[PDB]
Amino acid sequence: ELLDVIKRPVITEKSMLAMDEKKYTFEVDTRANKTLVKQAVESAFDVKVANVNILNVRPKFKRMGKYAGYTKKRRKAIVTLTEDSKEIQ
Amino acid sequence: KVKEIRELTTAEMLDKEKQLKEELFNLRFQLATGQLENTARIKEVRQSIARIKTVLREQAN
Amino acid sequence: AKVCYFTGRKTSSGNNRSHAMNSTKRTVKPNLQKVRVLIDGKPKKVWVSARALK
Amino acid sequence: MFVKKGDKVKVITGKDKNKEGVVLAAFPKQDKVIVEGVNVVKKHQKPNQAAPQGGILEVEAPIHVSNVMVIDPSNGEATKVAFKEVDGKKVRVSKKTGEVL
RNA sequence: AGCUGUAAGUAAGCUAUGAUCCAGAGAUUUCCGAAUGGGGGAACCCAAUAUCUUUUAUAGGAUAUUACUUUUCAGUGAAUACAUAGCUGAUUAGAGGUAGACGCAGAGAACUGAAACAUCUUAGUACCUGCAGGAAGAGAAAGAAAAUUCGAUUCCCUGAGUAGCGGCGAGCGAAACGGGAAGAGCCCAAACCAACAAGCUUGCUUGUUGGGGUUGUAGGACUCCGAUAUGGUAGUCUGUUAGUAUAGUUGAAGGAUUUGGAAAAUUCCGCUAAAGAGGGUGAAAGCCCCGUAGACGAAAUGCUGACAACACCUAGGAGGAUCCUGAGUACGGCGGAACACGAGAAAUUCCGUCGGAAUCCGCGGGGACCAUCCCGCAAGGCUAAAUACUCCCUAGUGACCGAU
RNA sequence: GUAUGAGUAGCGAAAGACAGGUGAGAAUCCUGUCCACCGUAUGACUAAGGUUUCCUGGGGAAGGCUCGUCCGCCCAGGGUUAGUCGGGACCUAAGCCGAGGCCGAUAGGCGUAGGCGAUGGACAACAGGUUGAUAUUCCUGUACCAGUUGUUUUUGUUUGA
RNA sequence: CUUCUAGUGAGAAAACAACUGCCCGUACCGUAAACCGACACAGGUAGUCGAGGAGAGUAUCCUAAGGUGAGCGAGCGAAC
Repeated sequence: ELLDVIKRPVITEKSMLAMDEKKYTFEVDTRANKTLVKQAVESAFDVKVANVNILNVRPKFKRMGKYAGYTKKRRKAIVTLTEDSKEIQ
Repeated sequence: KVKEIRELTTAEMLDKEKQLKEELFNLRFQLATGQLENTARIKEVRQSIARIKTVLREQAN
Repeated sequence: AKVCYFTGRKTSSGNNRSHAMNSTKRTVKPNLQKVRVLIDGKPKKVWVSARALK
Repeated sequence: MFVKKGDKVKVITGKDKNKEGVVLAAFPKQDKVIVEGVNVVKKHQKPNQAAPQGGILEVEAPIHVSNVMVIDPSNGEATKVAFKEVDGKKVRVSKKTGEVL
């Protein structure tokens, strides 16, 4: 299962900035340590070290028809490189 | 379909498994960046991986 | 104590009338005694009633 | 059902007596089937992507199967369709002097 | 022959190489929860040991196992020698839930009635707890009777608001006979007989196996002869068949006219019925649609029969010298409970404490107790049916409700 | 459900004025100027507690004791980065659970060994900058703790290593 | 944490160089319009910092840094 840690990349006004210092942002599935994501990226993209960062998120609400329901959790992943690029987006 | 899976040995089984895995990863990424005209393949790959796995199961006991 | 190891005597309850049958509740415990006795050859300590001591 | 997509049809009831046509779409699961030139309806379409304008359009509306016969084509009339055991399928077989559809 | 739920919409597709859908068998099943490696504020954190992985290595990842108690077995063991606690390892079973129902017990109230209230009733009900089953509890006479007898248990009608009990007050309230539903009877202990082991008293005592035997008309052992048959099942998950439950298939007969937006309405003239029950369609249909009466149908799985095979069980007659026939049991005093029966003249049944029988010329009972008579053999077990309930599924019905 | 009381009582302490914007619409929104109030606090940081109210762009049906272009309201998008900071992979106090165990009609009560338990103990990072929102976390510079590999300096596991 | 021995038990120190460092909290309000009081409520809320002139002083009067002008008004100037 060391390929379904990373889920997809975050594309935001903020994230787009970090693209200008070799810093990328993915959604990592919950229950994954840092080192796991290190391994996953290195083994999926031919890139390197410069320790990752990680987060957590709360849910929110929504009101459609008297229907109050939350949304999923999250876990961002903000990765830093040393020498190579990702011309993948 | 279904029958072509039964022809290949366990090696080719795991091969096609990893290949479908990679394809799923690429479909996932190209979803988030406004692409993928034919999104109805995101079913096919998961279902094919399912079929390969079960057919593998029935052979190994 | 609770029971007898050999037979099955155990505490219970019944009323208590007095010269005008005003009924209340009581306890009747069975006489019991702690004694050291053989079991399988291993001497135990257990409750045995004073009626199975003959 | 006894009615397929492409199958000419006579209409028995409902302001379209004796008028025939070709079944276009088949909705089982609610027993509705739409034909040609039988159920014209005027839609006040609002300006949209399709038809940038807002013309009053004319399309057809569903009819309940209890208003629809089937056709002979061998002859050209209406048959209270029965079923026969022709070779190993069930090809509909007309009543009213033995046709085969 | 269309399809991707509710749910409109757009994009993407699938499908006569038989989709989607229905029915029967399988595969995968994250985390908490008796929760079981340890911890805990449930859906969280942190471990050990072996195997395999990623990187030069450190950290990182996955797999499997590791709770408690008991039942059997080894080893180890030692205050104390011998061995007993104990420890270790392996092995067997438990542990929570409920169908707000039905059952069996342990423990067990008050308001209320008595026009007050103490014995009484409300009531062994409500509530708590333990233990189960598809049913449970009871069941093969120490019985019921009282001439003339009948022969396991349960349930229903009648006996009957009777005989009884009751500050004889308020009230509580049977049982046998008779008529019915369903039927059904078995297995041990002992005395004896053999084999093994021990004390080998080498007296023959102990034990374990296996054999023999199950009763009131007293039976068995024991002796003596016949036969070595003849009848049974409340066992199998063993086959062979038949049926049925879970998807289905087939299934008869109408046109026109007047009102309408629409006919099934109205008026003509026809037809069908082993099918005129019902539901739907632009208003009210025997003949438009789904159906109904009929007739057919299962690759798979389950149940119920039947007969096969296997398992198990069961023999006469005659003798009465000696032996066996359930012990701190029956029963007595004392103190309480259960029987319609509140100690009353109180039999019968239990519980706690103390006292303590006989062995077939014997014992229990027939409502204090004695005598004659009559009926039975306790202190060891098992046992289908007739009865009570309905969370759930299938198909139905109702002088039952119709948004307060 | 709707009346009477009735268009009555109230509108929950504290100072505003003008000019110009904005706009269908302005005392009540924005901007400017002068004025004025608190200042051991009506100022700055934190622990609870709340649980997206934070920021960016739109809206004015309902809430706002009036108004409202405005809002802690409605709609859409987006924000919470740690070897060093607080806690876990450390220790224990009151208290609680308690293998065995000692009692008790059932249920259960109490307790040894062992554990759990911060309000306490013990322990390695500082200054400045950066955004619309985060900063001993991102960035720059200078450090520190404990380990792993590679060439770089002393041998009886006895133990003078 | 510092020591000493019992102790299984090749040859570890230190050069320097280069690397590895897990999970959870981090927005916002926080003497308040975002907490406790049904309310956009004259009440309650533990800790740190808390300036100047006089002044014993965190008292009192005016003020710095800093914040606020409080969610109905315009008139008249009777009784009470």
